[PDB]
Amino acid sequence: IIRSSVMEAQNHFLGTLSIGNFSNEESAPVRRAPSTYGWDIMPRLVSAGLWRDVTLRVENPVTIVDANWVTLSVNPKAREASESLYLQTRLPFEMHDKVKAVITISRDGRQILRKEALMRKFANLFTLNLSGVDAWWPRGYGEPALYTAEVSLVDVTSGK
Amino acid sequence: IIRSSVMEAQNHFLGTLSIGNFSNEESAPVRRAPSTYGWDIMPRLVSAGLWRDVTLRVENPVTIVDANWVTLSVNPKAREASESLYLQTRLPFEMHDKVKAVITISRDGRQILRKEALMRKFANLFTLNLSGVDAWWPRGYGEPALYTAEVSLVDVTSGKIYDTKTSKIGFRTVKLELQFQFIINGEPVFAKGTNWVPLDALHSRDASHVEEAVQLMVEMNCNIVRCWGGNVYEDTHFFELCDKYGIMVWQDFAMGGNYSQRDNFAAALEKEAISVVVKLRNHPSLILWSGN
Amino acid sequence: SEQSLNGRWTLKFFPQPAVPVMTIEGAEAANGIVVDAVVPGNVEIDMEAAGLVEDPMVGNNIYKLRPYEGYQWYYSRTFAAPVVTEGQRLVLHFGGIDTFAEVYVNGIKVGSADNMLIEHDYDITSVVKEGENRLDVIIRSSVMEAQNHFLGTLSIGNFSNEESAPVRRAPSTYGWDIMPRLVSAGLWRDVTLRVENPVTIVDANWVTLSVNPKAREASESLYLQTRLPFEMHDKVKAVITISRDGRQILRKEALMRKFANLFTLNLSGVDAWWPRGYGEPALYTAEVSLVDVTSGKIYDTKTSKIGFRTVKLELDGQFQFIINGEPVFAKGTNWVPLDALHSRDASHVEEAVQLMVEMNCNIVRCWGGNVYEDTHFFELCDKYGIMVWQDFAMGCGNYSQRDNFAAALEKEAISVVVKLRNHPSLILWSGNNNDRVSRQVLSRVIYEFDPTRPYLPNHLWGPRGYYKDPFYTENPSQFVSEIGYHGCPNRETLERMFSPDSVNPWQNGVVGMWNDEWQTKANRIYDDKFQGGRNDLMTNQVRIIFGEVPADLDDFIFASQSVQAEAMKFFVELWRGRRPYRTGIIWWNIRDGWPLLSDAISDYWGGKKQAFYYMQNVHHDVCCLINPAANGYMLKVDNNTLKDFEGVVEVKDVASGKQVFKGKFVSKANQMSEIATLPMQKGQGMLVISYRIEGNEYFNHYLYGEPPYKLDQYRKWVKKCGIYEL
Repeated sequence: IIRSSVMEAQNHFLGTLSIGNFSNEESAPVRRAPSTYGWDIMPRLVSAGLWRDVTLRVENPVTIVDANWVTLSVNPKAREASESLYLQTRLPFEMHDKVKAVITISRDGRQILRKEALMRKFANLFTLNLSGVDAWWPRGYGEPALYTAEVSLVDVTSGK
Repeated sequence: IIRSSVMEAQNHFLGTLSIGNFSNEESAPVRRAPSTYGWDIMPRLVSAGLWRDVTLRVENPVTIVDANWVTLSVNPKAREASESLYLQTRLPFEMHDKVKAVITISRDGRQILRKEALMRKFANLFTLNLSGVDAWWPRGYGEPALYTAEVSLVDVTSGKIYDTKTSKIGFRTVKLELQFQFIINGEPVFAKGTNWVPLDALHSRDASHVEEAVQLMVEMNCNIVRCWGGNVYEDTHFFELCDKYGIMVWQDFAMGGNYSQRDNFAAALEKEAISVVVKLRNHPSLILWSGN
Repeated sequence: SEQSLNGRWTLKFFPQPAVPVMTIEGAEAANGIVVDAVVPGNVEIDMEAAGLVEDPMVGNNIYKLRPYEGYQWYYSRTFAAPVVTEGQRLVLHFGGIDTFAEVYVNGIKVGSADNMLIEHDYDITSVVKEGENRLDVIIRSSVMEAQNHFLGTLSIGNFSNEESAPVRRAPSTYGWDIMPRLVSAGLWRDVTLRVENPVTIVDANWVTLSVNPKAREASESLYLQTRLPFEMHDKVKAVITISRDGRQILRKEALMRKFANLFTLNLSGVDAWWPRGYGEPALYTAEVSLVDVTSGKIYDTKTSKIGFRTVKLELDGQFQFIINGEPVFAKGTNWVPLDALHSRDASHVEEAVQLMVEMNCNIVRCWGGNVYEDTHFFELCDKYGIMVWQDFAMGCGNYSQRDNFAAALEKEAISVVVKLRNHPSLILWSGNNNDRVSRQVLSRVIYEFDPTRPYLPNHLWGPRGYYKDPFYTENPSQFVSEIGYHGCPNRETLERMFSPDSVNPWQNGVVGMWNDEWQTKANRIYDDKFQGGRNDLMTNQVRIIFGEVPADLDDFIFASQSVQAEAMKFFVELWRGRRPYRTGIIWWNIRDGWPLLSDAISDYWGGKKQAFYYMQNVHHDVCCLINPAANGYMLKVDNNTLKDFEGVVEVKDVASGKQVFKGKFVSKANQMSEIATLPMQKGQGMLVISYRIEGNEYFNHYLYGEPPYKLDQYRKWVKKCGIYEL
């Protein structure tokens, strides 16, 4: 059950600086795209609705909450790089020491690197020192080299 | 049902810097005038009660929430000035595009400017470029020129007036040059005036002292007054008289003298500071806020 | 009246289900095991007494406690509700709940605890009843509580565990290189019942405004906050008494007109508090009472021992402490956990402080990886004149910038600061650049609740190579706060903490390879098998000084403890010898908190390594020592007092017996004085330093030459020097 976005603005008292800008005063207290209220390059079409996918997801008690990949360093000449993985998971205590993280860097099915490590705590940092990997470049300055990075939480006994 | 102000202070644990000052420790965690607990120029009389008016108000669905008048620029020689109106209203969506804002700047019945605009959103900035208007000065440097500013919300079909807000504003600019100096309308002014203290330990009688007490400053030829932070905030009539008589107002917040750095006191003070600023930011006599 | 709820309780424990148990009903309905428990205590102590776990101090038994990190703990007991008069208050005081618990009194929840490091007081006046009452505490898994939070990138990958970052517990309990992983749980400090009067003292905050030692005067401020019913206003008086041994110094009476008051007390005939060496640790009993003006009935009384001193952190680790106007040279140790099961900390405090008194430390840094020590620790430091540098409880990592963590840290900081701000020994708070925690939350608490002490928003470990390398000898830090060197513990400790087949360290008899139990005692946090690592510091530092690692265990202990003793003594002589530029050295550390292999100089069971005795001889108020010079050496005497002294010094070569120097010296107060240049000796050997001051003999030494030395020759030089045992 969706309400009127425009009428929501009147639940707030605006400060002086929020009045008189090219952005609409209706947009100041709400978290919506400002151009929806009208702009010199967009029509006023406030609209409403479920504008992106709606899904149902089934998760296990052991699940990956977030996989954060970070480049510490890159050496394009040596075709090397150091990539960190900041991994956060949900992990029932009975699953501590009984689950492992399986980390794979690959390129078109060819495995570049595989690292496995036992999950002894819910959050971990894994640093990967990679060889034979090309750097990512914007157009003109080189090739936009990409690599498939995969992480899985695998039971050490059943392989689940 | 009012309870004891003194006993309320024992619901707070005080920091060291709030213990041992001139203002009472009972004053540190409560939003009251510190002078009610006693000072060297005021007795100890905490008191209680409904010390200002109690009214019942009926508002239409279309009503003016706030009319904020701001002097953008002023040209005393050419008798010109740019004034801004930051208008916020309650506006049912059915009344969108069906109400207009009517703005009238007048003086002694003589219309200076009239502007109409269709209300398409609840909040708007209107800019007025006025001609044939004089600037507002403190005493000595010019006349305390005032103009009536009126804003009304009118049904575009029936002409029904849903709300009207009226006040007297002054066209003036104020700057502080920083051990400082005030700059009114681009001219450095010399300040000479008194510190305003509580008009009465029983503050419900303050409103009856205002007229005669401001006259004292008029006969004195004060051009500035500093409202002391140990006192309450004065009501609207005090600032209206300071507008009429060209007396600049230095407004302290109601501090006394160090206070809590924690979240609860900061939320109570922000609530008060927003209420007082919105109430008084349209008076040309007001020139400076101070943390005190 | 205070009534102790300590003693025998009932403890039921069980694995924590996916939905944590939080109600009395859920606790009694769960499948678990019931055993008797002792309060204060730790759940592993009760379990070991019940024969359910094995001694975690021995072998690899620490790893067997791992499953209990996912358990819940249900404490239970009954008490007799005290008599309460109209207006009085009944308070249930917890000195330490570890950690996330729901507290119930007579089926009514009275509080939700969530901080291991501070007290928790609950007003239970209206929920108690006549006859037997019921106290039930239901603790949850601390480790699992971490998964209720989403961590920022900075909180992942540090030496401190990711499980520690969102929770307010001692970081070292999750495992450290000097502490075992032993999360534990329980009521680890006192549980008491307190009756308060409607007229009571909330807080008594003693602040020293000024001190005049020569005139024996001081100005003390009393910031008093009280609860006072209004019909008690102008009818109660405060009775402020400052005394020493019964002899009174001040009696001031003031009529209580408001609930909070600042009383300024200008005192005469009072001596100032000083750290060790710089004077006496003069303390005075400060007593404040609320007394009825008519009946003389005393409603409350707060008594403590205060000290009159001023502290200023003078920046130029480029800083020096200014105590009572004099620049003091700090020498002391870092203070680490006293026990992995912190309910036994109170039983160790007195003997552990005695280690520092005999060492002659004038300062101690309470490491942020540990809990905050209780009041008795600071009372002893006040009594023995040991300055206390207190970290807030955060180890080696980065923390959340969000509101919920800031609120929990603020509440903790207000609690501990108000608790400790009246101890004269306390001299500094430390947060341990855009960080909200260390540059806003903690600094705002010190700003409002302790403007009298400096707040600090240096550490020489590094490669840990030869102790004479320029990493140490040319570090320009005037004040160092961490520096240490490995030393193998005494044989008697090795035989007590290792299995019989694991006392000898060498895996498969290969010198340099450690068996699995020694690896566990590294400490190793998780049971993960590997060779090398932290233990290799012992063999690497032995090989640098003596060429090779001895295979015989006794020879290895002596070689390792000799390298630690020479290195640590060298660091202290290097900072004492380069005054006035060097302002202080806080070394690491004096005592283990668990039977382990470490860089401490005395183990958990009180076994002092050779470093303790070497250090003791370079920690005197006035110490003669030798520092290397351009060509040759330099005999110096360092004075860490405000008094001049005179003496005679003699330096001889131990092997040949030749005299190198003999003469008289004056040691001017609070400075380093150069006595004489000493000519370059040939080859390797040891010089003995003998000096006499006020009819008392003192001994030091200097090892000359360059490594590697021969172990048996160095052992001959020590025995012929006659100072230390072997």
